[PDB]
Amino acid sequence: TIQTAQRCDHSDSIRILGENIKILDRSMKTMMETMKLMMEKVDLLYASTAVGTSAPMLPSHPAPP
Amino acid sequence: TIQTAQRCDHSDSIRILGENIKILDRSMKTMMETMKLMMEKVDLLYAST
Amino acid sequence: TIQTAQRCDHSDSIRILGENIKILDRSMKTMMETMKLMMEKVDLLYAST
Amino acid sequence: TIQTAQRCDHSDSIRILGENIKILDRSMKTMMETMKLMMEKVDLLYAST
Amino acid sequence: INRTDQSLKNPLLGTEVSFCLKSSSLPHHVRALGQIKARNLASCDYYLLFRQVVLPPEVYPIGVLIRAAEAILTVIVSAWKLDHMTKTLYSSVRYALTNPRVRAQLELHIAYQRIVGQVSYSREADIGPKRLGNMSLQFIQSLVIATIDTTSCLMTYNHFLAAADTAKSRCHLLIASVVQGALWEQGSFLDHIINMIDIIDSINLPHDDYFTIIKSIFPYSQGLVMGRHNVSVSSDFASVFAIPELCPQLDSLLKKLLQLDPVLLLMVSSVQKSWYFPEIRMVDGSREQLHKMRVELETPQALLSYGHTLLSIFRAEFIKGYVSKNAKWPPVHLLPGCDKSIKNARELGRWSPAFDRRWQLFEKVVILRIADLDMDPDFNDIVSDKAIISSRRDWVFEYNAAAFWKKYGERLERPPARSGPSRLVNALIDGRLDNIPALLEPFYRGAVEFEDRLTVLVPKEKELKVKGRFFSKQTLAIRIYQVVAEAALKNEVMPYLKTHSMTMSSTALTHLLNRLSHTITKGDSFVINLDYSSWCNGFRPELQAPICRQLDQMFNCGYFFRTGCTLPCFTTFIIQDRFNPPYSLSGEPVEDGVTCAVGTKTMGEGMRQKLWTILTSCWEIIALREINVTFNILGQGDNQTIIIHKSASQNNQLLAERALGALYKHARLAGHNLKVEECWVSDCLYEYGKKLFFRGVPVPGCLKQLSRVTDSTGELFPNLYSKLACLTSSCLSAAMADTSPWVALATGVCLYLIELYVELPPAIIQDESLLTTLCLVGPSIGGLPTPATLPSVFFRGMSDPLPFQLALLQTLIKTTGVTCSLVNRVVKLRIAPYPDWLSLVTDPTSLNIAQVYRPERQIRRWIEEAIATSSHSSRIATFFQQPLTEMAQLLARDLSTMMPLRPRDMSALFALSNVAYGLSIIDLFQKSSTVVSASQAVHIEDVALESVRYKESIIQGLLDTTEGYNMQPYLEGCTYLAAKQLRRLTWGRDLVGVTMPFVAEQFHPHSSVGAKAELYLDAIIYCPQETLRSHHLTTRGDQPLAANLVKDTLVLHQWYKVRKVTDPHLNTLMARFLLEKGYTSDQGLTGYVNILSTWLRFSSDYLHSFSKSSDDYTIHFQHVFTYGCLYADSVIRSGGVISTPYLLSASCKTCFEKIDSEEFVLACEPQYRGAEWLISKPFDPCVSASYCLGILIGKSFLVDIRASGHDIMEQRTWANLERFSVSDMQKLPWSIVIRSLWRFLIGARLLQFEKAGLIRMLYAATGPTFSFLMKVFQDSALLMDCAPLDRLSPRINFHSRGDLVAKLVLLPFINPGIVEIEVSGINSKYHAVSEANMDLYIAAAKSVGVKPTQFVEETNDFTARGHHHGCYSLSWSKSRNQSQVLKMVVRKLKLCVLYIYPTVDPAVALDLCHLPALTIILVLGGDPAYYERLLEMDLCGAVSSRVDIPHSLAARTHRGFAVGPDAGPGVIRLDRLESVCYAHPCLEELEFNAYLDSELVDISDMCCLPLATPCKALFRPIYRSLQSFRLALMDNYSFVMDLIMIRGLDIRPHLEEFDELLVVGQHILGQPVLVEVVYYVGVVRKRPVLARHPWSADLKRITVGGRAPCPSAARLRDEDCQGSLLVGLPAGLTQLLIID
Ligand SMILES: [Zn+2]
Ligand SMILES: [Zn+2]
Repeated sequence: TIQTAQRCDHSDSIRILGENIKILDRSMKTMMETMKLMMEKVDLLYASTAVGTSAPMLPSHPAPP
Repeated sequence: TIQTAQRCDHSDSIRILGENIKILDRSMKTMMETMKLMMEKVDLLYAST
Repeated sequence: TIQTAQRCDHSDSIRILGENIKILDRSMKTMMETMKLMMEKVDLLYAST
Repeated sequence: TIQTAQRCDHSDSIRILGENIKILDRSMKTMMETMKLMMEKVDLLYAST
Repeated sequence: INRTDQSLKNPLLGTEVSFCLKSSSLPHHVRALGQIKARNLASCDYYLLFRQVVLPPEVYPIGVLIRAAEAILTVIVSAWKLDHMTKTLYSSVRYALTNPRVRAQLELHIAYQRIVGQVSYSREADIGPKRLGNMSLQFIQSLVIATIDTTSCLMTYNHFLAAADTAKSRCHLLIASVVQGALWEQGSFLDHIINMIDIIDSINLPHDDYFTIIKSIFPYSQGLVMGRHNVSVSSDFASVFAIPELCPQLDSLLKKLLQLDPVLLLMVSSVQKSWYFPEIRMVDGSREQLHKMRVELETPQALLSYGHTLLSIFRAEFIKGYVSKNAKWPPVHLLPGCDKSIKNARELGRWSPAFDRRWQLFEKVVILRIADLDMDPDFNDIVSDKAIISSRRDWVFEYNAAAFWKKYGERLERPPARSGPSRLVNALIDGRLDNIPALLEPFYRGAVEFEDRLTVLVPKEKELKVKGRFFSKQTLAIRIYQVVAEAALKNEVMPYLKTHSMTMSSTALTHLLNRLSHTITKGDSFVINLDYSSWCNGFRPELQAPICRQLDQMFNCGYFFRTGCTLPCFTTFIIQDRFNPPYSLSGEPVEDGVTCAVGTKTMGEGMRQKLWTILTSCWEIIALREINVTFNILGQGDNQTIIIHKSASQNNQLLAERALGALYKHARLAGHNLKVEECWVSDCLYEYGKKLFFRGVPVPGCLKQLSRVTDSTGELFPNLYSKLACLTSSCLSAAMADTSPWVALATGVCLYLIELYVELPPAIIQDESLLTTLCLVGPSIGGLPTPATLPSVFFRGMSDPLPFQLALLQTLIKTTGVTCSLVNRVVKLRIAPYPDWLSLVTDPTSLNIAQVYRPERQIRRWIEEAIATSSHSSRIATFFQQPLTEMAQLLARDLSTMMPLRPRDMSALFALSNVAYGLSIIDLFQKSSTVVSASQAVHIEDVALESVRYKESIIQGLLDTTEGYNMQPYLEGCTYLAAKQLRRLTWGRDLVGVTMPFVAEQFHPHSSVGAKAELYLDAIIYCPQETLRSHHLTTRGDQPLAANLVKDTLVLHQWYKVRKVTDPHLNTLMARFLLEKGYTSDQGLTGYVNILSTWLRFSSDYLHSFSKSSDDYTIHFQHVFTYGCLYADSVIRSGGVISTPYLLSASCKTCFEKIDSEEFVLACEPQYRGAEWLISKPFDPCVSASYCLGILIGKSFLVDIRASGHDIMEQRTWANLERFSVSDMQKLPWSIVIRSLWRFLIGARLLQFEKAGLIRMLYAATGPTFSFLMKVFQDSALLMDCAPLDRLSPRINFHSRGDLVAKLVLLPFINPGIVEIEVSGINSKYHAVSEANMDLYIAAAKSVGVKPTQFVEETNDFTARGHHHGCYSLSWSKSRNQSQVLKMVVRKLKLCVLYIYPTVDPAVALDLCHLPALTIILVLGGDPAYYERLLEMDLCGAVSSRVDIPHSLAARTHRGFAVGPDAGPGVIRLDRLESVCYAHPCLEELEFNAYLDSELVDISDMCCLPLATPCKALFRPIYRSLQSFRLALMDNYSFVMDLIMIRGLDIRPHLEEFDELLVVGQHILGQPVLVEVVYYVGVVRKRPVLARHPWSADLKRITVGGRAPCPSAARLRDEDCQGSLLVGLPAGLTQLLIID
């Protein structure tokens, strides 16, 4: 009875899971920024080559929620 | 006994991790969609080659 | 006792957590086969210049 | 009472997703190596124009 | 119709004329081409014709105008009671209208205006050959054909408008200049103006060079001024321009003006829009504009890198702002590699200074979501004055089909039907704006549809740039995007940025400016003016991409902002120049590089006006900080004023040079080539807010503002009323901003009379009396707007225009030869049949008259049918066509049921109403641009006929002689009562709440030369600190100078619950109001007179009648003080000098009405159901007030201690602690406030630094501090009734009331013995009382009760038969014997009245005052300084009770017995005896002999009178009881011991005070009193040390000299008392007392 509880407790494991999820979130943010840099470069290049022609303004973001 | 059960339940942590994984999935959809446009931005460049 | 005992149920949550993990991994594999698309496209671009 | 505790027992399931976290984490890492490489590829492309 | 303009409002364009001259096929062009003579000067040279127009002298009989202006000005001034000024004004205008040149200019202006009025808005096509002197103007549709002899000048109508506008501006300028010269230290500068006009008119250079000269005239004058009065930093700005090489005469004239007076030169040269305007060179201007838009000064990669740097600095500044505001870092993410310092700063939450110099560290920090973007703009700004187009399918509309056919050879295929709903309003009505976020989604996604990718470039009108200053008119979607982005940036970002916050805030900015105005003269804090000539055509996408991406991440509006930085790359730009259309290929314009451009780098002028400011501040800050110089930035956009403070390291010259170099370098990197031809460094001249300060004093704008003719007849068809209203608004604005009220008023009267002369027929014009009455009638009682009857001109705040109107009419009737019958037949009063409560709620002060002259607009009529047509219904278009007017009328009538009818509160209630918001929205939708122009354009015959209809109607109305309501009874007696009666009659319910009287009627000025006592019974006294003269008028003196509806409803709820009322109906109405919004649960004076005010001291001594009772009267102090200062200004400017103090006495008794402190009891249950469709989105106060006052004062002191000497001249307490009365404060039991302050201070427990600062400044007194404390603490009642003080009174020793208050308020840190006793009282809920509702508690405590009484404590008196008790007042003072001798002499002479001159010692006068059964008459000569000093010194009511103020202020020489003169009849004289030859029973040594009119007064038999409760002037704190002296001595000893522990505190001043008590104790003990004693003070082993012998090298030696035995100590020198003193005293204190 008494010993059957702590075995059912996994506070450390859940904390590790949460910390790993936070690491995932951090790396996701880093990817967001790197992708934003890529988008900046490509968008600016496309816009520069666009002036003087009728090239369509291709969307650069999926959609509002 | 009851106090032991309280430590055995981590709904609050479950809530935050569920929300975190959800927002991760949303970020993933955004990743895929944003990348999907680059092909349209580069394919014409290959044609220009 | 029974009212609070039922609240301890988390099987339904575990189901959606598993499905979330599966779909997230599927998105990961999709992005892998996506990036692999332009991998060679930009790798052979070394000879392009 | 014991059966109720067994019903709440999901450590094994947790263990499963725990390993997936590494497969998540490890997977996550590779992304950088396939994005940083293209990040600098674009950077040295934008400069040369 | 045609020629639908009466003022110049479009840029001149010669394209149409050139096209016509090329054999155009248009019939009217053919007609015009057949009339030009042989020599046809090009339209570019239109000014060359209109400069040669000369009318025969004296063509218009304007003599009646001169007489009328004279009479009107005389009446106005007399009504103001400044009669002595009349002459000046009464002459100046005459002179202005008699000078041949000015008269000729005025006649030319009249002829021009008549010509304009005979042609504009004409049904006819071509008007016959109108004559304008020697011209032969011949209009043809929108083309004019000027003709001076054998010289035609075929031009466009806009050219003629420009010429007429030039003539009007010149007339305004001449009249204003003459009037100003009259009222001006060095007057009559009209000659220079005329010479300048002739010189400029003599220029003969080509068009471009002429306009270059005209444009450069003003900057060149600035350069000349700077190059002559730059003390520190050299300037060469004047050398850039080429005026000296092109117009030598103009250069010489400017040099002469500079020699005379720089301010005069700056004023005269500021008139830019008074010389004929240029004809923009479209062919060479549009191409240059387009090329400049898409030029690249920097490679895009370098631009992107510098953009990243700008992003870094922006992040740093935003983080600093956010943490300074919310005391925590915003949600941020640190990329890998972030510096540990940033990590720690975020973890704790703070802003380490090192960041500001190390912004580069922030490149690794990204700000996460901080807010959200509100995709829902309010209609108020969405439809502001900015023309737009429906969509891309509209460009064909803005061109001429015939010209397009001629240019290419094919039709325009213009859609016959209107392809777009005209301007913003029509498109809005069509229902497009129903769903905003759905409309902005393409921006969010980043692909704006092709329909919204067109922008039209429109040249800017009324400018001197030959090549144009194109601005942008953009499609609807882009306009909405710009509005939303600008709102978001202005709300959720800009306030955080430090640089812009100090300019957004009204108060903060002012402080800064004041500081600068007080520093540039001193030789430090110079100024750099930067002028980015290519600001708008600058920014490229690369520079904006980083900050734009960061912003998009902030608001989580994906790519919403970023789209703006690349949109111009996909946009199509065309030039709005009819008769020059771009070619079309497939329904879209083609690119030619001259008229059309497919895609450019920059969005255009105005677009993203805010983000650009953010970036500009960013790179300027980067430029400056890298050289480490303190600075401030004030940016108006194109131009930036950078204040650079002095640095001891280098002189100002080197600092300025380095700053300029850095700014150039760091603005080049941002692709903004900053040519050094418009940026200059100065320390004497600087511009901000379009005001040009010279040496910190604003340069008068009279010449500029009065010469700046506005649009006139705006948003309506032409009519006399609109023109008069615009003129009146211009005059009021000129007076309010920066101008002499007299100059503005006189110029306004002259211009108003001229305008009437233009329109009205000779029947009315040639009638002097009728013209005068018509000009004085005013709009209030119903009449054409006028600049005369505007009390708001002289005064700043809210004004009641009715009583002033009646006062003016009374004065007119009484002075001029005009009878009441004429006023009746001119006013034509007619009470409305029924109350129109809507008008009252909209305008509380108005009457129920029928405003016959007011123009009835019909804009609602056009839009009412517009919504009906096409049945479009999704928005305001449909759910605002409900009977809103009827619902508003119902609500107003419902509000009318208030028993004590209060129109002010009525309007307040009818402000938090959904119906009120709807009415306001309708009004803005009507009275705005982009609607009248659109509505007028679609339907214009209506206005064409309406103009003539209105003109005929008004002429007929003015001509008829039938009288209206007999206004006789309201043109006599007090104007206040008359106004009340008139309001009651016209309304029928006796309005109470708005009748504040006419100050001039209320108060009559007078000079103290011969003022009688009665005049001083109720008066406000002004004292000039020296003789006043015109010089003082400029040199400063020394003396001190949406969602809101719900919160407003809640605030009003709290306010009305505080006032102790129970109105179920009002609660029901408020609940109904809140139901819709969804909450269904629960001194200062005016600008003109400040400088003169600084040399004057105000007061309030009429308390004898109107300030003793707590009841508040109708008086308005701001207005009264402004009026008095205006009187002084008038006396000065009329050639007089103000030497003696002068008063404003109370004249009209009935104009002082006790304010009705009543509450409204609204009777009928409200019937305003609601407007569900509107608004889509959702214990006694004394204790609380006392605790709030305590904490407020505590924090005020806490902020004052921080401020340095340079930051204390500002009187702005922490939060406006000053706007309080005196009685209100006296209501609160002061004990409570004192306990609260003590508790706050002890709880605060500040360390040594703050404690030392408090000690020093409180023993001193500066700023919103002990200064205002003493201000509040004149009344001695509070002191003796202040429970803390009475217990403390026997515990401390003082020397003046300025020291007792300091000891009382510093008790917490000096005497814990009693403060820790009173600290017992406490209540947690009282602590929670927030200060945001501070005023609520004061209002709740407004009528608590009655303030305490003053009592009259006695002084040691004497009698012939008395008992010598040995007590004597002023024992410590040297004048002790003198004061006692005077008292004995007075009692011996049995005087009932005594005169005291200011020469007598203040202490002696006070002691004489405390005598009973004696009347004191100070010979103050109108200066209450001496009496104020006596009141401050005393601590009882004797002075206030026994000093006759009305007689004292009215007495210049004594009448009877007096003291202070050395000789004279009845003068009391004291002759000091060389040797004391008599031992008076009361005075041991008689040191003086008393004489009266050369006769000695015997006082030998005099003896002491039985003493009783004595005043504090006897210094009871140290009483006969040595134990009291022991208490005081021990307390001071402990306080000094505590002070010694304060590091860095100058303890010497306290040590002298302590040594005084030590001397007293030594005298008591019998020890010798050493003249000098050396004390050694220091902290040894963490303990205080005060010893006369140096036993530690660290003790600071302090020497105290001048020690003398206090005679007051003689009484305490009892033999048995010596032992009791030393019993129990501290050992150190005993050692100090005992001299070795
Ligand atoms: Zn009166
Ligand atoms: Zn007293």
